Formats: sequence, C-alpha cells, structure tokens
Amino acid sequence: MENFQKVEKIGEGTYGVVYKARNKLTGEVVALKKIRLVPSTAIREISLLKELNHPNIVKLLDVIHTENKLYLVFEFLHQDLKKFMDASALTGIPLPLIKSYLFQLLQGLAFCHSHRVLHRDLKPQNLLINTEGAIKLADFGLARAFGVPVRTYTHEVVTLWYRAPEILLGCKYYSTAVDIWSLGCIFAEMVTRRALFPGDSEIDQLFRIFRTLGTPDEVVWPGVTSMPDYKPSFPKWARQDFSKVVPPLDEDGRSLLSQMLHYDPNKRISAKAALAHPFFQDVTKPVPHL
Ligand SMILES: NS(=O)(=O)c1ccc(Nc2nc(OCC3CCCCC3)c3nc[nH]c3n2)cc1
Repeated sequence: MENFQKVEKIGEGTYGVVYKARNKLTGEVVALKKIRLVPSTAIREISLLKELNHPNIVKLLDVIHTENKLYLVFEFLHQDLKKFMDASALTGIPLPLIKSYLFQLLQGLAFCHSHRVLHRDLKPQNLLINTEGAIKLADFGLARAFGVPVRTYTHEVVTLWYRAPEILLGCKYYSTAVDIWSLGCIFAEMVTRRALFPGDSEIDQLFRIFRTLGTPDEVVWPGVTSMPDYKPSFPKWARQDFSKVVPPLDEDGRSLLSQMLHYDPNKRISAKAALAHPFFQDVTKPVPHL
C-alpha cells in the first residue's frame, strides 16, 4: 500500500478503517479498507468476491496481502444513504427515488443471493450513492469472510437496528432472507425518516420488533419456540396495522414491506420475487440532487 496516498478517513467499519485514497501511479480514486487480524479461508473467501460483479454491488478492485496485514481496495462512491437521509430530512426523499433505490438494491441482492453470497450486515452506512442516480451495496460477503464482533476495533457499537429476528433468536444457520429483513427496515426508514427498530441491546432490539409486529408464536412462525434464545417468558405484544407503521406509504408499498418483514425466514419474499411486485410497476430512475 506504498502505491496509495491516503486522502482522508471515510469512517470506521466493522473491520477497521476505510480511507479515501489515491493511486500514486494510476491516478485512480479508491476506497481502501484496512482489515484487522492472515488466515487462509478468509483469503479464499475474499478471492471469490473478486468475481461477484454487479452494477449494484460496489466493485472489489484488488486484494493486497503483505507483511501479514490485509487491505481491500474498492471503487469509491461519494455519499452514503445515511448522509443523504440526513441531508434530505426536512422534506424526505421523493417516493420515486425511494422506489428506484429499493429496486436496485433488490437487483443487487438478487445477484449475490443467486450465487449464494450474503451481506448479513446491511445498513444506511454501507449503502452508497453517486450523482447518476445509482445506489450500490458495499461490503458484500465480508461477514462470512471475517466474523462479526460487538465492538469494532474502535469499540463503536455495531448497530442491531437492521438485524433479522432469527439472528437475534440465535439460529446458527441463516439464509439470504436476513438481507431482505434488513433492506425492509431500510425501506421503512427511507419512507418515514426515522429508524424502524432502533434497539440498543439485543433484547431491546428483539422487543422493539415484537411491539410493532406482534410477538412471534407457532402460528405465525412454525418452529420459533424451539430456537436457542426464545424464552416462553417474552411479553406477549399485539401486532400493529402497517398503515400506522409506515403511514405515508401506499398499499403496494405497505404490501411489499410486509412480505419483507415476515417472521418466518422461509416465507419472507426473496429479492427476485420482490422485484416482480406491483409496487415496481411504475419504477423509474431519477437523479438525486447531491
Ligand atoms: N459519510 S459520507 O457520505 O461523507 C461518505 C461515505 C462513503 C464514501 N465512499 C465510500 N465509503 C465506503 O465505506 C464507508 C463505510 C465504512 C465501513 C462501514 C460502513 C461505512 C466505501 N467502501 C467501499 N467504497 C466506499 N466508498 C464517501 C462519502
């Protein structure tokens, strides 16, 4: 990484620092991830990402491995969904844009998911935007690759806000639907301008889900009561109408979000099926101002 000149700290990820950086030889502008430990499977895992190429997936440019330290070099985008959400909070993000972004992330998930790759940690901060109206997923596949801790190397708390219930209930094996749950929460959040489930511990996170969606049981979620962290003592909350959860959203939109938020990971709509949902009948791609 003597072939890069650091330009600035873009932020602390799970895995370490991400820098905006400039290739001193090639002139190219990049994001550089330092990864904190390296280990064999991780290198093989990274190296499959190199080939997982999609317009809605931030490109993995190169993997550099020297002096036992690890660096990931990605295409660079100029803004993330959060700063855009902040920027645009007085009036909210126009619904046509919300729809465009949802549709492109869905296209993204459909791609990775059909190759078996999960994100496992989607959030406004890894959703990245550009001036041409594109939105792209960042850090695909890095969770299986490295692991996830509680505190980042900088003991910033990793957020729970987008985590799927089956994860919090301790299922050791999850599928792609965990990303659908996350994207669902991010959708609601775009629509309303406030995180759907801002939990600040695992039980607070689980109990906020429960309060909005009803405490899961064997009727809505076969098999639920016998998952590791399920306690028959959970307070027994009633399910709220979605007209109340995401008010301004129209029917096709409340209908999609619903199926992305199904309790049973098995019944949860896949990316592929979401893409075909009536909500996208009128989908376009506007340019965000920026
Ligand atoms: N706050 S912000 O709007 O000022 C802004 C944000 C991100 C970027 N650019 C950018 N950022 C990344 O990681 C940001 C990421 C670090 C790890 C966890 C989530 C946050 C990238 N990873 C690949 N490519 C990347 N490109 C430009 C401006």
